[PDB]
Amino acid sequence: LRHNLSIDGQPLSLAIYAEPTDPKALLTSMVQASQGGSAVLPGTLSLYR
Amino acid sequence: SSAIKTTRLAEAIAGIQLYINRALNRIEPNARADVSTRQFFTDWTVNNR
Repeated sequence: LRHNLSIDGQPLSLAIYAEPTDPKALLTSMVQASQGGSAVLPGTLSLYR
Repeated sequence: SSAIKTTRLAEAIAGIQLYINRALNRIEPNARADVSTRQFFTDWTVNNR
């Protein structure tokens, strides 16, 4: 009587389902980087044409 | 528990019936046995519900 059950202890009020929050999806993206050139070496002038 | 729900008048019915039973069953001391011999208490078999 105190816990509001039946004669055999079965609950008189149906327990709520408590539907979960459920998982979510994941995402990824691209990443870039930048660089410069190398020092220009003075070409040793040959004799050819 | 908090699951049970009732009304003010129903709670008053419960309390008054319990008090009448306490007075009639001679467990509460200094009961007014002179008052307890009226028609209603004689017909308490059909007046308890």
